[PDB]
Amino acid sequence: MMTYIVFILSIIFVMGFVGFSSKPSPIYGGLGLIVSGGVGCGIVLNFGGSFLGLMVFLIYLGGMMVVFGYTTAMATEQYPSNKVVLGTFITGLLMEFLMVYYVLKDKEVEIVFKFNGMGDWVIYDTGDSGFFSEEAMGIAALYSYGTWLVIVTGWSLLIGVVVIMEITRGN
Amino acid sequence: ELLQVLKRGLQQVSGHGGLRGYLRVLFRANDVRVGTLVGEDKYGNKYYEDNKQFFGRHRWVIYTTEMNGKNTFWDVDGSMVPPEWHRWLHCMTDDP
Amino acid sequence: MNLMITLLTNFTLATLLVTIAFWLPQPFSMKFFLVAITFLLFDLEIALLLPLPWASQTTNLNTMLTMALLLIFLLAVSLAYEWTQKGLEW
Amino acid sequence: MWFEVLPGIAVMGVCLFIPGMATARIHRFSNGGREKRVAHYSYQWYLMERDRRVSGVNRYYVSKGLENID
Amino acid sequence: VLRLVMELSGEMVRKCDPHIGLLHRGTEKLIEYKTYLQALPYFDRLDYVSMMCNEQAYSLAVEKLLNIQPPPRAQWIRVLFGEITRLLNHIMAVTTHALDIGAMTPFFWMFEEREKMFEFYERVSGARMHAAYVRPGGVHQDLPLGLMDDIYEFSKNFSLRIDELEEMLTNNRIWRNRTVDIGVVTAEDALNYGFSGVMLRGSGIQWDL
Amino acid sequence: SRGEYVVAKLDDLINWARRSSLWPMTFGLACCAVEMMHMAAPRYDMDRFGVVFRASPRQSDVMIVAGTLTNKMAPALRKVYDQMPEPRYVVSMGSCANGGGYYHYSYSVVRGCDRIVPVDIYVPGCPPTAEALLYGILQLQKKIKREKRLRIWYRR
Amino acid sequence: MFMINVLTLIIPILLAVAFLTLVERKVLGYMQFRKGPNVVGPYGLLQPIADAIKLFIKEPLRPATSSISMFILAPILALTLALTMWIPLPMPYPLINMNLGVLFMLAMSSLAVYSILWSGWASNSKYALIGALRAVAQTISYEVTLAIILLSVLLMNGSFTLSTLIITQEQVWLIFPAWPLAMMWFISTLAETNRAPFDLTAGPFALFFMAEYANIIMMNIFTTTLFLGAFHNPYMPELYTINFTIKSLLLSITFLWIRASYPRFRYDQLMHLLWKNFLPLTLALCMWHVSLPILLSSIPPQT
Amino acid sequence: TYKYVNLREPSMDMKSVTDRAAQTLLWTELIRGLGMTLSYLFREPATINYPFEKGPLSPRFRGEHALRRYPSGEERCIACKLCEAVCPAQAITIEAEPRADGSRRTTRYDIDMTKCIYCGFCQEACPVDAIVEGPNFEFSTETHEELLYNKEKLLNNGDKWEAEIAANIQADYLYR
Amino acid sequence: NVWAKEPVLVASFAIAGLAVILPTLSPYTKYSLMINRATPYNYPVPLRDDGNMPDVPSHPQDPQGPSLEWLKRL
Ligand code: SF4
Ligand code: SF4
Ligand code: SF4
Repeated sequence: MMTYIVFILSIIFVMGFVGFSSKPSPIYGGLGLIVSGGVGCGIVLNFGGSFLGLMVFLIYLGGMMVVFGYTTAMATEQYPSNKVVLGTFITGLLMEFLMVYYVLKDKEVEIVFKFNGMGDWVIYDTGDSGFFSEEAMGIAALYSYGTWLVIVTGWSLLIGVVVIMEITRGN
Repeated sequence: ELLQVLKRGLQQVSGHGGLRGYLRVLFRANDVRVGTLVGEDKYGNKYYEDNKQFFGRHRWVIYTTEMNGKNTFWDVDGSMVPPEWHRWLHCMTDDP
Repeated sequence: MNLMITLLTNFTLATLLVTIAFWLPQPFSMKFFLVAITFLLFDLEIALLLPLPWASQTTNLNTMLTMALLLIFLLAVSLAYEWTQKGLEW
Repeated sequence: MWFEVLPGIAVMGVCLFIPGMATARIHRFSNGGREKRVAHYSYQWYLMERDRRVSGVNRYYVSKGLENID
Repeated sequence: VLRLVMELSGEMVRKCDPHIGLLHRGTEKLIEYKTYLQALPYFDRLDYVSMMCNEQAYSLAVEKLLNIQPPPRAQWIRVLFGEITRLLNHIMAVTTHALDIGAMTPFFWMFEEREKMFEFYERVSGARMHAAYVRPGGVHQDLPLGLMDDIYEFSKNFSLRIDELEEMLTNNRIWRNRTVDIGVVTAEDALNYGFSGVMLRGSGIQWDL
Repeated sequence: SRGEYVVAKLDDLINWARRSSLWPMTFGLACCAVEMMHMAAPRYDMDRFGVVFRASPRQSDVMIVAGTLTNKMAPALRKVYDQMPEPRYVVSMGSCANGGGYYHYSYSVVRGCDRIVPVDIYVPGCPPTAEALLYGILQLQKKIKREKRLRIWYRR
Repeated sequence: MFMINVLTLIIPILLAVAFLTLVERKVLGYMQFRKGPNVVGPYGLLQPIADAIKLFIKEPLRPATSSISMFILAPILALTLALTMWIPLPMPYPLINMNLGVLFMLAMSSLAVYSILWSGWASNSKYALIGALRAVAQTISYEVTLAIILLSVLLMNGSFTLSTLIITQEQVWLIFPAWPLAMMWFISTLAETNRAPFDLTAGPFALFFMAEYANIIMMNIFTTTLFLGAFHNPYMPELYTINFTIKSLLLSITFLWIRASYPRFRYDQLMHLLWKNFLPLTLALCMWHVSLPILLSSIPPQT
Repeated sequence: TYKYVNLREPSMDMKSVTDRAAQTLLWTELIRGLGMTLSYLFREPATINYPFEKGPLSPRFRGEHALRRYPSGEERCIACKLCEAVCPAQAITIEAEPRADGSRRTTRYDIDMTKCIYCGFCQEACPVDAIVEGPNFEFSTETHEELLYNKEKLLNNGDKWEAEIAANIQADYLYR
Repeated sequence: NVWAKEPVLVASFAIAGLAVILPTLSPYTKYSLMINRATPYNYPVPLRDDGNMPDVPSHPQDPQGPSLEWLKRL
């Protein structure tokens, strides 16, 4: 409800990555990646974020974790939590607690960097005349300047299609 | 020509006697088809026969309240007719 | 955070509906899998298509037409490939 | 006849008539006869910011026309 | 109500065991412990959708064994109710096929017409469905005066209604797509598997008892 | 005693709420099923009583046992009875099912569906005429009108 | 005042859904030859009140679950999607003006796919799992189509605001320059709401019930903005909201009316039909609605 | 004589083949089905309001299993056992005795309502029209004890009315 | 020919091919590009005055600069 909401959503984000890096059942893993993707959408929309963060939401939380949950539903069983999973979850919470505690009550925390520790209203636009939400016009390129890029991308996806049908019994 | 309907469509509303009278048989169960007044009967209940409906909606009973004494304004049973009306109401005849 | 307020209200009122509904009364096939992958790949090609209505106001219009027709054309070739080559059959 | 189904669709359509109309009334009440200003570009938002700055009441609807010129 | 144990390669089949016998009732045994006239209604109700041709077949079994021909008005009235029963079983089989294939509404259209037909059975004997009414020796207790004109009325209105059924379905595009390719029957199959009537009409051979 | 008064009023409201709609499941073994579908027909209604004919077992209010119960039928019938919510009621329709009936002196027939599930409402007939069945469901509704569970709970 | 706005949106959804259920029962009663429900009071509005409170009263499905939290977590998600889809829907003034809203629509459709799949996995024994798996397949095969079609109709207007859509509908209805695209779009809405003529043959049944019907009203309102409607003079919003409600109601009655009279499709006919007939036809309409605004000098003022 | 179906071919002429193509790509006879269904919408449906309006019948319905009696007279049943001799589920149970007078009569006249399939055979077999299938069909009985008729129940049920039974028989004592 | 068998595909190819071709025979594409170019996003930036060029008009009323007139007349 205040200024450091970007940093707090980042806390919940890395908690979600710990929450499925502890290796649960993979449908709990699909849950963890959905929650993590939602708050990542929140973070990038706090930078605004006007198109691309709503675009990732359709792909990963719209078309990828669907198929990961599908494949969890059709392939693996998990017919019944454990020591090692939740112990790693505890130590991940401990490591994030330690790093954010030292960001709070000190200057800076250094893995090998100097992360200047305070919340980010810095930096931002100085109220410029955007008038077109610069993300939007940037991605409204690729069809004037983007000759090569979209061609090799679509070609790669076509090759992905013929690859998938071959390994699942071409022709 | 819908003004020709609701002019006639109110004639089964106020011709009943009033609006609380219209509310009576409406919330009783269903009917608003009043208008023929064929025959009442001891133990209360009244019998209305109209011709312009089809065969299955000629003869309808209107039950009264507490004929045996069990608050039968609501929760109307069947078989609350005397037997000669159980001949007439089941379309076994053409005369009351 | 304004739509986060709306999301919070909807989420909380939904939880109130459910938990007050609950305090009160007391093998597989490949054919299942190919349609999902074909969804996935055509959905990613949808993702490459969909900034098209952004792009239509530029000073390079013929080229945009050509590569937009190329994207839908390549998508059509992929479709017709798995169409002809017994990809969706029963 | 279907004179008896029109009460159902009538009440449900009234239930769909209400939210946009009452919302538009709350829009007009939340700025005093104004419409709430839409905001899609940086240009409109900065113009809204200088408007709510110059108003004195820190509110972008008082609209302070022609009576602070000289 | 059946039991179906099928064995399928995926969204397809391989085999199916119809476990039937859920509805065994011991009808032949109970008829072996009764008389003829008493045990007629078991023949009435082993089949139940068609309901007076069963009567008709039992009455003809006894009359053919007993070397006694009914009077001619009995034969023609029995033909009339055989036609009502034929009409009734085919209209319900079409509508239950439609209801189970999907297709909510023509079920109820044709069941209102069938409600007229059960009114006709009521006026004939009194029962809704399992009217015994066909004794061996011809029909018992003939019709009340004022029924044939009602059947005339039903003939006119029902010709109109069945043409409206073919108005609805039959060039239904997706119902045709739903049932065309399935259910092939070879003539050798229609002989060796012992099929009867409508299957023989449907697959090839001109045949009618 | 407006506490008791609130008890009686709220019991009326919840029991009217139960008896108002009452969507059944039609189990429907034999020709009694054909007469039940004839009271699903356009003449004898079921929409008017909130009664939605529905093959779902999971949400079954009442259950219309009709047709003819057999020995091969019975364990599957009671398994249908189990996966069913505990506020539930049973209409035994038909002379076959409420006492063995015309196939009484026979093997492979349980002598009425009393010997499997409890029965609230028997309705006889062969078939019970659709009108009479509709009367039977009305007297089921009046049994629901007299059930006094919340009375028993408050003065329990 | 803003929480008052939210509650004035998500209070009438219960009214709308319950009275939609009696309206579908009544309208099927008159497509068929019935009447009623009308013994439950006058014409039965207390009839949805009564069965709603009955289904709350009736004792729940006993578990028999797997991960209690997951089992509660699926229908809570379904209903909060059905609530959080009505935020950028302008009848004249939407709740939230956005830079882009139609992608938000499609995103929440995909989260409905999540609802189906989670309830299916956490549900039960294996046969219902196969059934829900086919259901997820036949749901996800149409979000290709509806996103394609929605893209090619907004390309006529270039922008994503949807208030630019209610501007650009002012002269003609948008059914006229895109009738086949709109037709296929409407069929895909019948796919997304998962009704007849498309097959699906739980707990809590009221929540799945609610999500179904609110999804239908969602798609109908979105249609009614998207393809037809009329103008909006400012400072009189009752006018547009009346014409909007009347057109959306006629369309939802047409929706249930199409449901009333068609048998359900065979499954491989459904997938076959989608791919081999709606997919090349959609690509045809997309390439023509790309190459034609560059033809007829008509490219939108995408500000 | 036979009149079979499905013997045609799709006509290769350009008008007919483009008409089948127009139906394929334009969803036409589906909308024709919608038009037929809306025609049935705009009719008035035929329901009967059940607890008030009762669906029609015949004079010869088979219902209640009532008894009759003589004009100001005694019980019409002689106990001549024909109904139990014909009763195809044997639900009749007759045990007969004379009384102190001399006329032969009964002791125990029981109808099971469970086994009684409602034939009509016991009506037709009765030489004196003692048992009569009644007119009304509303039994709806909450307990299985209560569905087992005694002779006294049958006499009360024959004295809750004769007038219906008498009118039905006096109309149709000429067919049977 | 195959218009009898797989009709919606042949219709899709037909509208596809005309969508491919039709900008070749088109008297409006140059109009589209002039419309699309002649709409300014940024500021129309001026320039330092003079090598005494008979262009770059001084008062914005002066029609020596590149203006639009086919806009107003459709
Ligand atoms: S009682 Fe009669 S109608 Fe019912 S199942 Fe038995 S034989 Fe059939
Ligand atoms: S046939 Fe008639 S008189 Fe004879 S025993 Fe039976 S009911 Fe009595
Ligand atoms: S109607 Fe039939 S079963 Fe019933 S008592 Fe008479 S003879 Fe027996």
